[PDB]
Formats: sequence, C-alpha cells, structure tokens
Amino acid sequence: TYKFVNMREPSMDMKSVTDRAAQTLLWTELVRGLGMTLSYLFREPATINYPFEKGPLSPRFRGEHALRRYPSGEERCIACKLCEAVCPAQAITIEAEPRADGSRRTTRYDIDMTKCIYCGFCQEACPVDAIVEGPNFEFSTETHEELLYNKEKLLNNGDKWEAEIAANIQADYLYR
Amino acid sequence: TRPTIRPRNDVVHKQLSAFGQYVAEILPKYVQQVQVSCFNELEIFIHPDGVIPVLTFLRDHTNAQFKSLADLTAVDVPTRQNRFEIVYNLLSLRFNSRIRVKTYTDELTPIESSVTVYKAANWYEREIWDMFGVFFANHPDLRRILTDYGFEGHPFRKDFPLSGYVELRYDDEVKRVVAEPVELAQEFRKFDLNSPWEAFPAYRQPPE
Amino acid sequence: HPAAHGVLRLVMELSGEMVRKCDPHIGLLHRGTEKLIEYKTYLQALPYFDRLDYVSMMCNEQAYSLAVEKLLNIQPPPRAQWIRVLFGEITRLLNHIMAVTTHALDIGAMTPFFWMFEEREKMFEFYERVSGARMHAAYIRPGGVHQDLPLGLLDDIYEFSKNFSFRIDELEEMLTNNRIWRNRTVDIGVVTAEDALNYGFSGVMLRGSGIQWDLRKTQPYDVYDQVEFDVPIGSRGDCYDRYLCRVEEMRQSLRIISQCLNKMPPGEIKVDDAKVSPPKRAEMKTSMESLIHHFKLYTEGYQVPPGATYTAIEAPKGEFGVYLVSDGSSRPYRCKIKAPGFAHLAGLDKMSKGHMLADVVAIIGTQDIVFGEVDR
Amino acid sequence: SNLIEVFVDGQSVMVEPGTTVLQACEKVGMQIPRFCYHERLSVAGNCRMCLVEIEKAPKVVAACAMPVMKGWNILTNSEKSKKAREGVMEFLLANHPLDCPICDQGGECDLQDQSMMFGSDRSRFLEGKRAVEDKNIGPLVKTIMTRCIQCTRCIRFASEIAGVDDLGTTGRGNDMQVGTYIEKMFMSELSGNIIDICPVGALTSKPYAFTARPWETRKTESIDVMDAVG
Amino acid sequence: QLIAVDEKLDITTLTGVPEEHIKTRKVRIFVPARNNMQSGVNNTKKWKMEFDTRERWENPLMGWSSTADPLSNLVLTFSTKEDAVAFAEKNGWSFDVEERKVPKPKSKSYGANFSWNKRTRVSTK
Amino acid sequence: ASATRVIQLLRNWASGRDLQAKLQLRYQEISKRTQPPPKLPVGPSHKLSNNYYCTRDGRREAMPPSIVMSSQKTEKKAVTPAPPIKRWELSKDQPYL
Amino acid sequence: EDNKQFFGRHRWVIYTTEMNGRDTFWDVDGSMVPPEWHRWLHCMTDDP
Amino acid sequence: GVRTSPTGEKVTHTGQAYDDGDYRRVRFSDRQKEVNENFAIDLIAEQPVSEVGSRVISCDGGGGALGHPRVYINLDKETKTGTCGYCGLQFRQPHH
Amino acid sequence: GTSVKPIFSRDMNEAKRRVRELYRAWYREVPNTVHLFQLDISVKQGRDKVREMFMKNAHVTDPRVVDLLVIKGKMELEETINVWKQRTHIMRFFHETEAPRPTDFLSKFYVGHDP
Amino acid sequence: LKKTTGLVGLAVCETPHERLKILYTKILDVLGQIPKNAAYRKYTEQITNEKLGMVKAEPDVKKLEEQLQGGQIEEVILQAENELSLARKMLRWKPWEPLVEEPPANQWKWPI
Ligand SMILES: CCCCCCCC/C=C\CCCCCCCC(=O)O[C@H](COC(=O)CCCCCCC/C=C/CCCCCCCC)COP(=O)(O)OCCN
Ligand code: SF4
Ligand code: SF4
Ligand code: SF4
Ligand code: SF4
Ligand code: FES
Ligand SMILES: [Mg+2]
Ligand SMILES: [Zn+2]
Repeated sequence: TYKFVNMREPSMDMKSVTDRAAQTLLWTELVRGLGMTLSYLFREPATINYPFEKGPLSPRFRGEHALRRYPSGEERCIACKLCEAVCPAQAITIEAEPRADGSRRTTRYDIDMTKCIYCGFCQEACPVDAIVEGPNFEFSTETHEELLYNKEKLLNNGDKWEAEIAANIQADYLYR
Repeated sequence: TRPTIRPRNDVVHKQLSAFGQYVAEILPKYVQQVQVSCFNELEIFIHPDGVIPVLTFLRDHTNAQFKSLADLTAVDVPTRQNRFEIVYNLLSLRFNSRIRVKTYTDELTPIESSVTVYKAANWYEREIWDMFGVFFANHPDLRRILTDYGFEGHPFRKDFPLSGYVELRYDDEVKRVVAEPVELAQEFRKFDLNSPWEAFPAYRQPPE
Repeated sequence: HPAAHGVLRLVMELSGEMVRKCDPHIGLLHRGTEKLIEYKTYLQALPYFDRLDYVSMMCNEQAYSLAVEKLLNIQPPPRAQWIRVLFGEITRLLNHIMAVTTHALDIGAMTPFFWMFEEREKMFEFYERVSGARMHAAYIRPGGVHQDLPLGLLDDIYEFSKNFSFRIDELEEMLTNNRIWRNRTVDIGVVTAEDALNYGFSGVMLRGSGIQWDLRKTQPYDVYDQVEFDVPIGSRGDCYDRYLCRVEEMRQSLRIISQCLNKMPPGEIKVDDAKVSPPKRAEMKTSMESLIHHFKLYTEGYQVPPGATYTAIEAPKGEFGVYLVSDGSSRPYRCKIKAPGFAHLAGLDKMSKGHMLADVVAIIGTQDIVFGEVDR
Repeated sequence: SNLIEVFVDGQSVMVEPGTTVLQACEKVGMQIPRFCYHERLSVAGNCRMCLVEIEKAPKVVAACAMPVMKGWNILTNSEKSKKAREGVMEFLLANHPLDCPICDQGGECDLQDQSMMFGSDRSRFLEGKRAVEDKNIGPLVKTIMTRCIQCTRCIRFASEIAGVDDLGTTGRGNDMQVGTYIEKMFMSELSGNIIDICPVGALTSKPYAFTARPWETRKTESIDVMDAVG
Repeated sequence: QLIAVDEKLDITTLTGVPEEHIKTRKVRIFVPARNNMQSGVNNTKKWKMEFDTRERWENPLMGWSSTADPLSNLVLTFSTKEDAVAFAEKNGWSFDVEERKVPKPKSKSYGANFSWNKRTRVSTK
Repeated sequence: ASATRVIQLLRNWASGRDLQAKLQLRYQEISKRTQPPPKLPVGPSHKLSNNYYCTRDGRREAMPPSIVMSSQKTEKKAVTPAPPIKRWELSKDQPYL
Repeated sequence: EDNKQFFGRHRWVIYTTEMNGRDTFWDVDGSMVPPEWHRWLHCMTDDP
Repeated sequence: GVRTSPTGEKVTHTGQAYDDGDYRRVRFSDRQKEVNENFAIDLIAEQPVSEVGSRVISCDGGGGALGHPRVYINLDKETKTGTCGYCGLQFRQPHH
Repeated sequence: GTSVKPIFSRDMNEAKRRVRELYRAWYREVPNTVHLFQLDISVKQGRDKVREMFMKNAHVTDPRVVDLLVIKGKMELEETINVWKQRTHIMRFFHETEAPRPTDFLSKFYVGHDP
Repeated sequence: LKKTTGLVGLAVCETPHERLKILYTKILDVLGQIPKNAAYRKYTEQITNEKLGMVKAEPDVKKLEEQLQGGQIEEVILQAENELSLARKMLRWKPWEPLVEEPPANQWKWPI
C-alpha cells in the first residue's frame, strides 16, 4: 500500500483563482510562518541552567571506569583478563602474579581512555563485577597523559564513586 | 527444531535453483558453476571473459530484469593462483529477487569495466582498484577514491599490514605535515582465538 | 564548509555560478573499518556499525545482526524483534529529523532545526535509558537485544509519540507551502526512474521518481510483515517531492511506533542458546555450563559456519547492506559494507547538470549523505 | 594385505587388525572427543567421552579401547553419539568447580572446548558440589584437586613414562581421589609433563601461575639447549 | 590474443612495500605445532606464513611494549606448501620451509595392560 | 505551563492550534525515576527434561550450498527467479496527500 | 526542588563558595557535586 | 599499608618505586604521584576466620548475584584455613 | 605459451614507448609543479627526483608490470597537475625529516639489532 | 488516454498495441538469425510469442496490463526494447558455444 504526495489539482473556479491571487499579492503563507515563529517566541524555552541543572541519566549510563572492592576491602579483580580479551579497542593492559599471600591479583591494570569507546563490553565480561563504567562524565583534562589510567587511578575512582556505583548496580542487576 | 532455529523456505530454494539452471543453460560459454545456499541465495560462477555478456543478459532479459546493481566488491584469497574474487550483487525489482555473480582475477590480469551495463559500477570499480589493485579496462576515470594522495600499496590485501607502513605528524622545522615510518608506542596484540576442536562436521574437508 | 558536512572536498568547475562539473573527493573520513573488522570477533565487530551511519545507529546494528543470524541459522525471540522494529522506527524518526533540518539549514531555514533537536534529545534519552549510551548504544546484537526494556519506558515512548505529530505539523507549516522553499526545491535535481535504477539509487532517491519500492514491504524482516503503514511516492523526482516523502515517512514511522507499542509481547530478549548468546549473570555465577559458555563467548566468541551472505534492510537513508563472508572461525574473513550514500553521492554530478551553486548545495542536502558510511 | 575394510559414516577405510574405532575415525580426518585417552599412554577407558554408535548395534562402544571389526559402520555424528557425549559432559560438569576465571587452564582447557563443542549449553544440577583437599607434590606442579576429573592420565604417565609409582587413587565412588595418600614430592626429571597431559587445571605450572592467558601468547618454535638431546 | 610472457612472476614494484621490508625479511612457511596443553588437532591443518621477529622495547610512559616493524602481526594462511612458496616468491621474500610433521600411527591394545609375562602389565587402573 | 492566560491565547492565535494540549516540556506525565524490580521471565529452553541440545542446535543444521549444474561434473518452459511482483494498491487511509 | 518545573529544571544545586582548597564564589563546575547528590541531581533516582 | 622508599617516594601496593637514580622521577616534579592508600592485602588480613560446623563450606562473596561465582571449599586440614579463591575470606572447622 | 592476457602492450618495446611518453609528460610538468606549489627546490632537483623514481623500477622486465607502473605514474601526474596533491604530498618524495640511516655493518651493529 | 505513467522520464505512449507488435516482430526476426538449438533463442521466442499472442487478443489497455504482468504497458514497451538490444548483443556474443575455459583446480573451494 502506498500514497501520493504531490498529486492534487487546484480548482479553477473564480473563487479559488481569486483566493490564489490574493495569496500571491498579499503574502498569506509568509504571514502564517511569521505567526508560527511568534507563537514559539512566547513559549517557555527548553534550556536548563547548567551546571546548576543537569540532564537526566539512567543507572545503565556508561561513564568513567572504576575498580570495585568487596565489603571487606578486598579487590574484586582476580586478573582473569576477560575484559582485556573482549575489549574491542584493545584499551586494557593487564599483568598479574601471585600476591605475597598467594592470591590471584593484578600488578598492572591500565585503561587507555583515549583508545576506549565506552561500550561497556568489559563490565559485561567481568564475572565478579570488578570493572564497571561509572556515572561520572565530567573528567576532561588539559594533557593527553592524564587520560592514561593505571591501576591506582582506577582503584581511587572506585573508592571515590562506590557509593553511587553500588546503588546504580542495585537498581539494574536484575536486568543483567 | 522450532523456537531457536531459523526456519527454511523450500519454495524460494526451488525457484532459485530453477532460475540458476535457466541461466546456466542460456550462457554455457561463460557459466562454470551455479550454487544455491540454504538461506536461499543464488550464486553464479562465470569465466572472467563473460563479465559483460552475463551482466548485460541479467539486466536486459525479460525473465531476468536485474536492473539494479546492489554492490560490487572483491575478496582476497592469497592461497589461490587467481588471488582476487570479484563479486557482483544484483537486485530485480520486477521479480523481487536477488542474484550474485562471481568471477576471479590475479594481480596482472585486467577485468572489463561494467560502467556500460551499470553506471553505479564507476565508484565501486574505483574502490576495488584502490583497495585491491585490480585494474579495470576501459574505465572512464580510474583513480584512487578512498586512500590519501600518493598512498602506496593496496590496504585491503591480506598481506598488507594493519597499521600500514607510514604515519603522519606535523614537523615544525619544515612547517608542514610529514610522513615517516610507523612506530607504535603500544604494539597491537595478536590473539590466537581458534579452538583446536572442530566446530562444524558438515564442512569437514578430506584429510588429503 | 558549512554545507560540506565536514569531510567532503567537492572539486567544482564553475562558469560564473553555473556548475559545469562536480568531482566529489572522498576518503577524508576513511578509517579502514572493513580491514579492522577482520581482526575482531563478531561481537567485537558489532560497534563499528554504530559508527558507520551515525545518525541511524540501531538500524546498522539490526542489519549486521540479521546478517550474522542468517549465517548462524538461528532465530531471535519475538519480543527482541518487536523491540528491534520499534527502535528502528525511532531511529528513522531521528534520521529524518536530522536530514530535513540540516537540509533546511543549508537552504537557510535555520529555525526548525532547534525545534526538532529537542525531540531528538528526548529520543537520545530513550536510547540512554535502554542501553546506557545516547547514540552509540550497541543494543541490537546477533541473537536479539542486550537488555530488556526498563519498567516505564513504554509509557514515556507513548507520551513522546502522542505529541511528535504536532512538531511535524509545525515544521510542515514553516516549510511545505512557503513559496521561497518551493522556489528553492521544486524542479531541482530532477532524476528519472531509469537513471535512478541504473545509478544504484535506493530509498527516497528511488521513491521520489515514482518507483514503488520499499524493502520493508517487498522483503520484510523481523516483524515488519505484522505492521501496517503506507509508502510515500513522488512524481517529479526533485527535491520538493523527496522532502514530502521524508515528512510522510516520519508520519508513517509514528504509525508503526503506535502499532509496536500496542503489540509488545512478553518473553525473553535473546535466543535461548548459550553457545551464541551469553547467559544471565546469576546463571553464570551459579552453574558450570553457564560460566564456561560466558568465558568462551567473551574470550573467543561464537564460531560461524562457513558461507557468504548479502543482507540488506530499508535503512532511513536507503538500502544498507552487508556482504559478510565466514571462514568457519569466530572472526569474519571479509565484511564488505554497502551504503546508499556511496551511490547517491556518485550520482551527484549527474543531478547537478544545468544548475547553480545554491542548487548544488540543495542537492547535497537532499541526497542525505553521512560520510561515515560513504568512506567507512 | 592383512588390512580389513571398515566404514566411517559410510566411507570405506582400510585398517590393520587391532586398530581401534578412534584410530579408524582419525584416518578419515575426524577427532573423537576424549579425556582419558592419550596415544602415548596405556588405554584406560574410564572417562567415557569417546562413546560412539556402531550401525546395527544397540549399545554404544568406547572408541578408544574397542578394536574395529570388518564391515563395521561407525556413526560418529548420529543422535545416539551426540546424546551420549552430552550425558557424559553433564556428569563431568556436575561437580566441577566454577573456577574458570581463576583457573590457569582457562582458554586452553579441553573440558571447556569439548563442553562448547559436544555438550549442552545449560545445567540442571540442583545439588551441592563436592570439595577435596589439596596435595603438595613439590614446588614445580601446582595442585588444585577439586578440578580433577579422575582421568588417571597422570598416574599412567608416572607409572609408564617416568617410572615412578608414587601416584594413585585412594577411596572409591564419588570420594575417589588422585594423589599420594602421604606428604610426598613427585620430583623427577620428567615430572613437569603431568601438567601438559592433565586436561584440566587440576595440575598446573607453579612458576607460570597467574601470569598470562593462552590467547595473548605468541608462539616461537625453537630448540632446547639445556642438554645434547635437542 | 595473448602475449606469451616468459619470465617468472614478480610483483614487488606494485605492492608499495619499502625496500627494507622486502630484502631483509625472512618468512617461515610451516604447519603450526599442536598446543601440547590440549589434544585437539584442528589448528594443525593449514600452512602458515609468518615474518621474523624484530625488536620490542618498553615505552617510557606506561611501560607498554613498543614496536617498529609493521609486519610483526602479519600471518597468512595457505592450503598447501606450494601455494605459500609461490606467494613468497612472487612477493620477493626469502623463505624457510619446514616439512609437515604428522604423528606416526601407534599400536594400542587394551588387553596389553594385563599381560601374562610381558612388562606392559599395569600395576594400577 | 505557567504562562498567563492572555499570553496563552496569543500563542494559540499565532500558532492557530491549541498549544496547551500538546506541550514539548513534559512536566509530570513521565514515569518515576525509581521503579519496582522486574521479575524477568526465561526462554523456552529453560527445561529440566526433553531439552537435549542436539534437537535445538541451529548452527549444526547449516550445510554447504547446493550445487546446481556444475561444469566439471522437450517442452522445457522458461522460468523467472520468482513470480512477478503484484501491483501495489492505493492506500485506503489517505490515498492523496 | 520544584516539581512544577518541567523535567530538567525541577532539581538544581546552589554551589558552595569554598570547597576543599579553592575559592568557588565564581569558579564553580559540575565536578564539585558529591556522588550521592550526583545520583539524586541527575535523576538516576527519585530519593535524596 | 603504604610505605615510603629511602628517597621519599610512596611505595604502592604493587611494590614499584623508582630507583634514586631513575630519570623517570622527573614526571612527578611540580605534580604528585597517584597512590591508592587502601591496601587490599592488609584489609583482607583483618577479616576473622569464620567457624563453621561442616567439612565443606560454600562462598559466593555475599550479596547473592552481586558477588562472585559460588564455589565450595574443603576444610579437612586442621593445619590451615580454607580460603576463597575469589574473595579471600577464610573458613575453618572448630578445633581446640 | 604461458597464455597471459595483456593490459596495454604486446611486448617490452611498446611498454618502453609508453614509459618514454610518461617521462616526457613528467619532465614537462616539473617546472609548473615548482611554480604552482611554491616549492623551495629548483627545477633541476625535481627532474632529478623524477629520474630517480623512474630508475627505481629499471630492473622490471615484465611488460604487464611496466604497463601497471605507467598507469600508476599517470595517476600520480594527474593528481599533481590538478593540484589534488598539496605541498606535503610533493615533498614526501624527498624525505626531508628522516635521518640518514647508515648502511655499513658497524653502524648497524652499534645502533641496534636490525640487519 | 492516460494522463501520466507516474514514473519520471517515462512518457505516455499513444497507440501501445502497434508499438508492442512492431517490437515483438523485430525481436522474433532478430532471434531468427540465432542457431535453432540455442537455449536463448527458444526461450526468448517462447516468451515473445506468449506476449505477442496476449497483445493481439486483448484490445483493452488496462486488462492487457493485468494479463501481461508487466506493470503499466509503457514499461512493457521499454522492456521489449531492452530485449531487442540484448538479442542483437547476444547474436554478436554467441554465448551458446561451449565453455571457454575451466577454472583452476581450487578456484572456488571455500573455506580456503
Ligand atoms: C481603486 C484604485 C486603487 C489603485 C490600485 C491599488 C490596489 C493594489 C492591489 C495589489 C497590491 C499588491 C502589492 C504587493 C506587491 C508585490 C506582491 C507580489 O506578488 O510579490 C510576490 C513576491 O513577494 C514576496 O513574496 C516577498 C518575498 C520576501 C519576503 C520577506 C518577508 C515578507 C514580508 C513580511 C511582512 C510585510 C510587511 C511590509 C510592510 C511593513 C510596514 C512598512 C510575487 O512573487 P511570486 O509569488 O513568486 O510570483 C512571481 C511569478 N508570478
Ligand atoms: S568500555 Fe569497551 S572499549 Fe572501554 S575498556 Fe571496556 S571493553 Fe574496552
Ligand atoms: S576486571 Fe574483571 S574481567 Fe577484567 S581481569 Fe579483573 S576480574 Fe577479569
Ligand atoms: S579446569 Fe577448565 S573447566 Fe575447570 S575451572 Fe579450569 S578452565 Fe574452567
Ligand atoms: S590430576 Fe589431571 S591427569 Fe590426574 S586424574 Fe586429575 S584430571 Fe586426570
Ligand atoms: S577416551 Fe575412551 S573412555 Fe576415555
Ligand atoms: Mg593441565
Ligand atoms: Zn568468596
């Protein structure tokens, strides 16, 4: 099924011809456009007062990366390197060895944030909910080097944003 | 079967097999093989000399009426004596059908240009030349389309390195952008993903 | 250049302001996507299609997912297909808004752009709520969708849909009957049906010349054979008819969105085959097979049986197709991407014969070109 | 000659007398799934992963231990063989620990790969799993016996190749355990090969522990210079 | 009508490869050895072409691994040894070819585990 | 909205429509930002029996394409790739715009 | 908070004039919001 | 459990500190060195060993599906405690 | 017979004639390239560089390869004449920012591991 | 009679029956120079004879369009012109001859 868009004929009676002549000589559709713009003039604008007001986001929102801890303070990361394997941009670099107590932990965990595409594949692949994409998006820098995160930076991000991250995960973990 | 398995369509399968038999009968001089895939896609393999007659027949014949060239591309298989597989994808609006025509060439054998059959083939042939190095004879204006000016090599060949050979930066002494051999601060990490166990017995090859 | 979309170097030969020749130079945004895909698993290669046409993201996701599913011989669950069609129509709305408003900007009607990008922002809110990303969502995957819709999303989509019509009406009040807009668009870039077919055109570039063709009708995919809508057809093959066709396609997309909202079924969201789609996180943390399949699907990915397919959909810009070759492993051997913008811009010089500079600007605007898919 | 004629999915194969079903299948380029079978160790026949159906035979046979008879048609991809493989993999995975992220075998595990290829995709085991204590057998081979699948490859290698009879099984039933039953070190010049032969991460290299994953390593084929063997 | 050229195939001048990476490279043609950690043999079916390993060094920032040869990740797959040799010759690369290694057929007998007088008798199962 | 009724009337006259009926600002009709948790139902394959994977394996049911008239190896009516496409019907909803 | 404003203007923060070490009478930015009020302010939750 | 090197550089949890003669120290001049102060090994060392009355215990890290994959730990040896390979918690049977 | 399809030339003589025509075109174009691109080199330097690029492929004996090289040279000349190339592209033929890499064994031994 | 075809560039053809008869007679006369056992000749002659018989047996243009399954007889005329051009080109090409050459041993083997 289909329809035509430009297949209507104008009536040739004197009434319609006079109306079209008045439209041509008196610019009625131009006045209609002016009226629409004037109508929009008196409407309330859609602008928000950033940074005092913020755009709405979701618990699913993907922001700055962070490394999480268990409630005892133990690192959740077990150096399984699933996030490194799945990372479509090869932004994750991981090295590991047995810790002084024999635990499986990382010694290097870097995310090149200028290689990252913020796809969230890494937090999907993580089996222990160790690497997540946080709610923060305001972390612009002045130098390129500051966007090359090592394990200390990601652990500090986790320690700093865990209060929001745990609540965001609590609201969405039943969809995952 | 049912919920998770893709359903079959035998009617389209028989129709495409019959039309492939039809085309093979009409053009025995060029057609070498006709295949129908299990998801109902018809493929016709031709000799390189038959590029123009076969496409013209498929476009102009009353029973074919493939008036639209959907896509034209190349595939690089280094293990073959004829390296480059040239793929034509056609669409018929009269019969609501699609067809694929495939031929082959190597690095030094030209392929006839199809701009006389399909005007769309101009930029597709330009891209094939740019990416694979396949020359098209009688092309009205053949030149690079996608690569930088003065770019050497054909990137889409399997033996071309992923990061290429040269990289760009701005040099202050000469006050211009220069090209230098590639150095990567981090090397791309090659992953060996293939499982040592066979996945699909239906495609097992003879052990030679 | 404001009318060159950032990365188009159009070399034009001019006699006065009359355009003698158009020689589009492309590759200023060629990033070698097709070669990069060869070094990725299918899941790892999915996000490239988000950035192919960055105005219609989920449509490219759907096309790639359909190609991969056809090669895998699997079937998505019905609820996933309904969500796919709903979000594809939302994406068509976004794309047609962008096309029409940027076109009017190039001619000079700069006001409807601001009116319509608020609706675009609301639709980005829909994407972010469903996937966590505003535009490059990566929601549609082979086997279904990544996550189920959060509670309350359908009500907000209904609230947006019941009001989008008045925004369309205001746009059409500002442009359709204006004599300046008609003088700038009527009889500009006229293309014949035979030339459009022979030049490889698709979508509105075909329907504006009277050709009755739409892939959602002739070759339906997902549940497009379960929804009712009309196909706008032009008759003069010019810019004005294509504008009218795009506006009516927005209205028909609203109609399809209504039908999808009322027909959403229950059930799972991805194929119940853990060798292709990853299991739920509780199952992964509970059972041995689920953990093994999660590990293998996120390290190696699923192997695809050997074969080659060409899968095409009715994207908002025309026919978007993928020629995907599988060699039997978990990484694709070859992935050729077909973009309507490629052929449409290849036919730009033909359509610009006998026209002026502003006419060529209008023709660039009416061809609806995004160079991510042109250059790839 | 003395060769007999057998069929693998209807394809004629000429094999020597005493050839097993598995070897006849591999002559036509198919690898039968296996856990306990190693071509350089004695035949055990315990894992039961290699069960395959012979045409006109009601009961499936163990392809690793059964000599093939003349005229037999081995049906390696029939419904019976596939369901037998699925059942065996189910029984193997019933008690296996969810240790893949922390297991060094992950990514190069025969259990994982053969579960992906020949097993089902989900579980219906609703009980608790068994856990066993670890054994200290030296500073070279790391031992996590909960991942053991009781293949007995390590015992056969120690007995036959290394000439050391220190490994065995104690108990019976679900409580059967692989070890030494005493605190003893399996210290031999060939002791490190039990890591390779072990299909699972029950035995792993201790110096190599946690450092890398199989897919990221680049393979360089070379020659050993620690002796004159080459 | 054909021209009947009579010289061996050479396409080095058309590939856009720098002179250093044509005359100083050594490619190895081989069938990869089975990963001894597993028993699967599906990865030992085809022939591979790989280049000689070049220098890798630590990046002063982040301590990442850096490279300067563009061919460090290039691996080609061939169905036969002759195809790989022909590709290497027409590309002008000096090559080393290693013959395919196939495990020899072995005599397995379950009854040998329980011999009356031979040493093959097992002490445990 | 918080616009005075005189400004509202001026807006309606200028636009020619009832603007307050359809507002772009969406004050309170939207859903709450906090929602109850979702149950999330399982797929058809979540069964304890009669669920062997070999009966629902779509990947293993794919097979190589059928070969038609390889070259290596009457009445005979002509055929088309498919039956001719049926002519489209004009819309009953709105045939002409 | 003012629920009579449209979505986006119903929640806002008045920033302090002195955070950890700097004077923020004029120099304010969106990164000064602590995580809990960050979650409330961006409407990720309906509960302060 | 942060510790300073004889040069004054804070030693991280991974134990890496630049050698006094290492030029790479210059990157921290006029700036700082990012170090996380919550050492996980010390934090997990503070957790008490749980007394349980069974030979096999189950651990999922707490929180149900918000923890780690559920594993079962044998506790037959009285010489050493049963440690979780994911979380690091310790379990033991009643003795003494 | 080797049964090969030609591109342009039947043998090496017509290939040589096409090479000579391309060389003539480049030789004519060089001064215009120097003027239009505002290059700091002289016409002699440009013509010497053209000669160097032509002599780079002097060893080719296959007429098809020579034909393809001539096609590529004509593409490069068409790019240069139409000012599709920029000054950076033209100066990329000179490698003015790359250090001279030594060729003798001792220097390579000193600098690194590359042969 | 009909005001427009609805397709840009496709003019309305007055007296379509005579044009179709002329085009089909031309197609048959061109096919007559092709060898009798050529599949193209016999197939095209069969379909052309069917269409010519339909044209000669129905004077109503709309019902002839319904019978021909060709979509607005002007497009039928265009298709007949295309068929005539193809017939001449095919007569030049002689594609009924035996296959020119066989492909390399493993030219079409996939995978690899
Ligand atoms: C009893 C004896 C009386 C004597 C005679 C008096 C009677 C006169 C009756 C007729 C008067 C008509 C005057 C209008 C003059 C021009 C009208 C016109 O036709 O121009 C338009 C074009 O004019 C425009 O459309 C304007 C374009 C620019 C628009 C800019 C904004 C529009 C103006 C906004 C409001 C105007 C307010 C002006 C007054 C401000 C106060 C000083 C024609 O163009 P087309 O439709 O394309 O037709 C050409 C081929 N047939
Ligand atoms: S979000 Fe995606 S690109 Fe970024 S680190 Fe995670 S997996 Fe890699
Ligand atoms: S962050 Fe998660 S996925 Fe990545 S290595 Fe650590 S535990 Fe594995
Ligand atoms: S042995 Fe294999 S299946 Fe078991 S935990 Fe380790 S990797 Fe996973
Ligand atoms: S330790 Fe390994 S080889 Fe030994 S019985 Fe257990 S799984 Fe088999
Ligand atoms: S391989 Fe035959 S029973 Fe184990
Ligand atoms: Mg092992
Ligand atoms: Zn735990």
